[PDB]
Amino acid sequence: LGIPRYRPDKAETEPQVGTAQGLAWTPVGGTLLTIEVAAVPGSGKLSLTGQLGEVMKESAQAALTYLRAHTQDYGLPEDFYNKVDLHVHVPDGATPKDGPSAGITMATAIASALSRRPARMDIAMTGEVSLRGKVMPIGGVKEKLLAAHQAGIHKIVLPKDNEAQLEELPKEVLEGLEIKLVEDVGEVLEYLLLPEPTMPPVV
Amino acid sequence: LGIPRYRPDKAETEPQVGTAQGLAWTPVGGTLLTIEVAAVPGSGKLSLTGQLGEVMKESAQAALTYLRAHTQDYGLPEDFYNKVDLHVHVPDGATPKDGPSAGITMATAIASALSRRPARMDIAMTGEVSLRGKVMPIGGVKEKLLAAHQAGIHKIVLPKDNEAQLEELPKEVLEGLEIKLVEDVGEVLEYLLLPEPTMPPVV
Ligand SMILES: *[B]([O])([O])[C]([C]C1=[C][C]=[C][C]=[C]1)[N]C(=O)[C]([C]C1=[C][C]=[C][C]=[C]1)[N]C(=O)C1=[C]N=[C][C]=N1
Ligand SMILES: *[B]([O])([O])[C]([C]C1=[C][C]=[C][C]=[C]1)[N]C(=O)[C]([C]C1=[C][C]=[C][C]=[C]1)[N]C(=O)C1=[C]N=[C][C]=N1
Repeated sequence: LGIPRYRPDKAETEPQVGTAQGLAWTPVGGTLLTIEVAAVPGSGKLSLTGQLGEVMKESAQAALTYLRAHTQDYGLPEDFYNKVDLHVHVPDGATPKDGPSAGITMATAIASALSRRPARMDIAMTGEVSLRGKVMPIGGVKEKLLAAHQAGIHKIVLPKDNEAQLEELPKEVLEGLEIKLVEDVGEVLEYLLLPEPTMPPVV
Repeated sequence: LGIPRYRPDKAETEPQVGTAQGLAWTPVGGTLLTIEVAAVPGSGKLSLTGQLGEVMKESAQAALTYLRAHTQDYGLPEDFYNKVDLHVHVPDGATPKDGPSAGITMATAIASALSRRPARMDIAMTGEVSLRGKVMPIGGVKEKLLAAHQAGIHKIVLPKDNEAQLEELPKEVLEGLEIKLVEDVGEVLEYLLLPEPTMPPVV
């Protein structure tokens, strides 16, 4: 056949600070999308790069407002709204992405970047977040969970209103996975972030 | 035949502050391109001229956010987000350019311009950058390495994941070149930037 012309996507292992593992629906199956966030000193801004649509940008702003409202439940700095520039980048560039099922993935990445606590990278997430912190049901559960099982991820966070859709999965992938059902984003942040900080916090 | 129609590409020799050599792909063939960055006193702005597309404009901001995050690894001034203005120019002005494959070139040019250390100009380079330093593979490798050989450049910097496309090259070209394979951009910045700045610092 010749030179191998595709690279199979594969799970990461160690916990990263500022990074979270999301799941995406494409018309040729599901894929793993990785969301990464940096928090540098600045004046309070929000760059959103990676060819993102408008629904995804609005979901990132909703996640940031939820974290601005609860700045001492998670150990965030006291005034990051005024001293810290945030940059959300979803690689790769030159591939357009859209949709809101990425709300809790961006919430996890942003809260990991602001308070220097790593995020576990062997748990794939999906779900839509609101401004009170409610996790709302999403679409395309079957393809996303299939492609997460193909790539060696064995733990999922998923909205609680999607357990009706866990009957159309194949039995082989449903025995492989450990589904956690949530209905509130504080459970997600308590389960994903490692308890102890590593980096120096950005002033 | 008369007056020559097409001026050929030429490689520079001397190290220069603020420039870096990049490769590009056209459907006719490869091309050399040069990135230029100026860092003058100002208030923190980012002009991007030369008919750049959106993906290339986002590559520039991802590279700059990376460098704002690691500001004492490379001897950058500790507050350049407030005090300098950057301007990235890609000659020539009339031809539209697009795509994210030139992130490693822009990161080298920006770090050279900010840290006052000249970058080596006998090394062509290419590669997509992400927000935490990981290089991402690119496409169209043989046209670019072919065009860099017949312009007189015998050192390439290439992503690690593009090692598999090096068997498309002819044998004499591959014996001519000296490929260096990278994963992080710290490796690229150590290989390209000379020590010991040769300009007074912008402050
Ligand atoms: B979610 O709404 O089901 C999800 C949003 C998402 C995924 C990953 C990263 C950021 C956001 N949507 C998708 O999977 C979308 C397609 C879509 C969007 C809205 C409604 C229905 C379907 N995925 C993409 O657009 C995509 C696909 N492949 C690569 C990159 N992006
Ligand atoms: B990269 O995306 O492959 C590369 C980035 C680049 C290189 C050199 C100078 C500026 C930018 N771009 C290209 O190779 C593109 C073609 C392309 C675009 C999108 C995806 C893949 C490839 N070509 C140009 O920008 C170009 C080439 N020659 C003259 C003018 N522009």
